[PDB]
Formats: sequence, structure tokens, C-alpha cells
Amino acid sequence: TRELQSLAAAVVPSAQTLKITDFSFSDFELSDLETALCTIRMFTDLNLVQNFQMKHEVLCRWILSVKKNYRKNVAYHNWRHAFNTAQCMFAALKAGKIQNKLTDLEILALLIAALSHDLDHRGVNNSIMEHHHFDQCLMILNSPGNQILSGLSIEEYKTTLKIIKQAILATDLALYIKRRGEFFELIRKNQFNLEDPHQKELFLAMLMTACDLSAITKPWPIQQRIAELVATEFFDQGNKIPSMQVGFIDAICLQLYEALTHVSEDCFPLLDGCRKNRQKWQALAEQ
Ligand SMILES: COc1ccc2c3c(c(Cc4ccc(Cl)cc4)[nH]c13)CCNC2=O
Ligand SMILES: [Mg+2]
Ligand SMILES: [Zn+2]
Repeated sequence: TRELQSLAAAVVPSAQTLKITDFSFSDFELSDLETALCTIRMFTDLNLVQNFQMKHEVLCRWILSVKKNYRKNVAYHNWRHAFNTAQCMFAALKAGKIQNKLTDLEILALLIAALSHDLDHRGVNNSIMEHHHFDQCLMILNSPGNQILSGLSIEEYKTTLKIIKQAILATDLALYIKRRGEFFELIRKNQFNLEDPHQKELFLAMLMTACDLSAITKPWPIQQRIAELVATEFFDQGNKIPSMQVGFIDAICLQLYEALTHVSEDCFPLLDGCRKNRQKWQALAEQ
């Protein structure tokens, strides 16, 4: 309540002053309260606040519920990873100019899903998990005081909930590797068409995974610090890394950021940043 009062009172600096439109954004210098402000600006500047009549103290309270239900004790899968996933969704919608290709309910759902998609993760060494993450998400969404979708009609609410759930489930990398063949497939034959409801849902999944993974695209000093959190979580349950990093980039990351660059050439900095990191890791791998 002490934290909610400060949060609700504060003025929310512009998207420019917060730097949330940059693919190279980083959160290391922000306090919990500042990521909260960044989050309101994301909602506000996607015009989700007015278009769905969100009340300020509810949105505020909803963000703090989401943040609280990530575990500070987990070195990487925590609020900051979720906050960063949402910042990249924001950036890809704005700077990557993907906003225009989607509808309001899709965008509302993507942002809620990005922020919620790992709720209550306890660490890799501790599609079962994603169903739990969605469960948390919905629970918080229904808590009185946090109900940021209350201004949506029942039909809007039902559509938005379905997309949210699909988007969070899509962050299972096993689901991503199962489905990306089809996605890459349609891009290489210039058959890709967002107006097909199946390809729309497919793209939304792939965009969720690209945001989820996007620490791998950051500028080298930021990305290397994220890598330390990953190594901490995976090893310490709390020489070999450069080749793992190259193996992960090749097996999981590069094609996705390549495909996404075809759907919108303004997402190229994610591909660019991924590429720079691969070469820098490769260099280290050769000792
Ligand atoms: C900047 O790098 C990374 C940024 C983000 C992620 C990841 C992963 C990896 C692979 C890995 C795992 C353990 C170790 Cl020890 C090394 C390498 N690297 C990542 C999987 C975890 N999901 C991620 O969001
Ligand atoms: Mg996850
Ligand atoms: Zn995640």
C-alpha cells in the first residue's frame, strides 16, 4: 500500500524520456518503481488506457500484483525478465512498426501476456509450467482492484482471454520448435498473410517467442550481464559458456529474428544485435 501510493501519485515520463522505444533498452539502473512507471507508459502509449477505460489505481495495482508474484530469489526468470519481454513487445510494436498489423485486442493481450508469461517461475532447476503461468495471470486479472479488463465487453473479454492464454502457452520453447517450421515455411514462399486466422495466431506466438528471447539481441555489455544471470540460474540453482551461447543462438534464435525481419524490416536491430553477439561469442569460443 505504501508502494501503491507512491506509484499512483507519480507523473509518468514520456516514452522518449524512459527510452522504452529502443530495442537496446536496458533495466539495470531502474528501481522496481521505475519499471512500474515504464509499464504504465507502455499501456498508455499503446492507448490501451483510454480504449478500454482502465482506471489509474487499478492499472497501478495490477502491475504491482504482477511484479510481486515474480520471485526475487530467481536469478533470471523474474519480474525483470518479464518487464524486459514487455519492453521488447512495446519496441517491436512501435519502432518495429508491428502495431498497425494487429488489432487492439491482440495488442492488449500481447502486452498483458508478455508481462504475465512467467508469473511465479521458481527457476529451471526447481507444457506444465506455462499453464501455471497463465493460471497466475488470470488469477491476478480477476482479483478485485486489479481488474484492468473490466471495461471490455463480455465478447471482447472472451476474445482477449483466449489470446492471452495462447500467447503465454506459446512461450514453451517446445511449442516454438514444433510450430516454427510452418512459419519459416510461409515466409520463404512469400505466402505469409496475417489475414488468415491461423497465420495470425501463428505470428502472435512467434512474436511472443522473439520478445521472450530478446536479451540475446542486446548490446554486448548488456547481453553479457544477462548471460551471467542465466548461467547463475541454470548452474548455481539460485569456459564452456561461449560455445553454449553460439549453440543457443544458431539452434533457437537467429532464424526467428530473420523471419521476423521479413514481416517487418524495422525489427532488423533484433537480428543485427543477435548477429553481433554471435560473432563476439564465437570469437571467445576460439579461446
Ligand atoms: C543472453 O543469453 C540468454 C538470454 C536469455 C535466455 C537464454 C538462454 C540461454 C542459453 C544458456 C543457458 C544456460 C547457460 Cl549456463 C548458458 C546458456 N541464453 C540466454 C535460455 C534461457 N531463456 C532466455 O531467455
Ligand atoms: Mg517461460
Ligand atoms: Zn520467459
